[PDB]
Amino acid sequence: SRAEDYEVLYTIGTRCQKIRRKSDGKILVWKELDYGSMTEAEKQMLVSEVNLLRELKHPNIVRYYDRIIDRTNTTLYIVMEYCEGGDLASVITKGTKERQYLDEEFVLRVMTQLTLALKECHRRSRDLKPANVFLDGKQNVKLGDFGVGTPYYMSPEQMNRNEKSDIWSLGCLLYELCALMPPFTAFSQKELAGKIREGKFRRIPYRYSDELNEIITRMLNLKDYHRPSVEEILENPLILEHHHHHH
Ligand SMILES: CCc1ccsc1-c1cnc(N)c([C@H]2CC[C@H](C(=O)O)CC2)n1
Ligand SMILES: [Cl-]
Ligand SMILES: [Cl-]
Repeated sequence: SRAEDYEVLYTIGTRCQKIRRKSDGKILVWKELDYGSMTEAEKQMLVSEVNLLRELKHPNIVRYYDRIIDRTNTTLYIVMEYCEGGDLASVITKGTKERQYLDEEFVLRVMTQLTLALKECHRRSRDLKPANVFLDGKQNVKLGDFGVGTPYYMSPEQMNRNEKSDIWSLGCLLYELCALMPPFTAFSQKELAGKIREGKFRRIPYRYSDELNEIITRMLNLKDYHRPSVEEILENPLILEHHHHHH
């Protein structure tokens, strides 16, 4: 459609902005992309890429609504859902500061809702990292598209040379949610690789049940074939109706 149909309220991060649709005042978000300096090839990839985004409809995946071309300032806007809770990275960062651990109930919601997101991605065949996981205003958890640093979540196989690879990464993410730090830490990737191949890490804090520790521990198995599948994860007695998405 057209940018004039929306009013920017303010910038979230750098560009992403919270916006209001004029027709009904609905609160949304858009992402600004300046293609002015792109080749025709880069733009064709962009077109198809954006095309695959409109296809994905799922409660646990950030919903995209529209693409908007402003050829005058060579900007493409991708209009999406507003997730008022922000991203999971900030939640973990915050926890670290106030030295306050997250509730097991929140960890179970994230496990449940991200596992369902993964199942969808696999079916239709995204980076499983805290910075790419978003919270809305009704306790729902949503996977985003994006989709120098140390690769904390790289799996043993995807580090030598797989859907069980996603399970490892989810393990790393839930582990980091609980402990406020990743299972494996190191100053260089080589040292990191060293620690991963060993497959050893601390138990998540004792405030968390043995059942939660067990499942996260399984996801962190060195053998992908010992890691639980999406199906096996959701059969876990920990996971209850209220841990799923609600409108
Ligand atoms: C409180 C708003 C906030 C703070 C940190 S992130 C964030 C927010 C809120 N709603 C959103 N829809 C999003 C995005 C960012 C861009 C993203 C992507 O790269 O595709 C989708 C989710 N962030
Ligand atoms: Cl602490
Ligand atoms: Cl501990």
